Amino acid sequence: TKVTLVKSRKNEEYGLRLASHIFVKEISQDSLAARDGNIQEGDVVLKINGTVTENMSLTDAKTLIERSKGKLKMVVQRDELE
Amino acid sequence: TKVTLVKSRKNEEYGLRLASHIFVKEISQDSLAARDGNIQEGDVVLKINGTVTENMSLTDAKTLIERSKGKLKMVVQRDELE
Repeated sequence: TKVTLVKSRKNEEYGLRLASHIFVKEISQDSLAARDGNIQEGDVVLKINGTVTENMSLTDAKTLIERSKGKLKMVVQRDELE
Repeated sequence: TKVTLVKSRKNEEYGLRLASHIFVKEISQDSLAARDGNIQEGDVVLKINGTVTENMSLTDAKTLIERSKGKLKMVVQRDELE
């Protein structure tokens, strides 16, 4: 689907609420994720260490992983209707 | 699905590739989007005026709209799956 708008015809902005999500691009081999068997390639993360990770910058997500002294918590989504 | 990792071994890290996506939280009434009838609540935007916005920061998305002075052509990913 292609979305085409015209910010000239009418004197007004697009007025569209833009947001962002977080997911796992991939997983490294011989890592904690591979051993844990929880994080999968393409997994969508919503919370980390008991904190929401929506509308945040990709950089911030990296920090949450650094803040973790030992145990890292990550809440991902699985149910998406069928 | 709750993911819980436990970092202990010095030669063993999480090794999880983190990424981010972009979507539309909502659309303002009497706006270009509503008038055009292309953008919908929950639309996952991949590109903007010929520029991919994946793995970027929510802030950058705000800038893209600022530079888009005129017609905005974005590409959303859909498959009749809600």
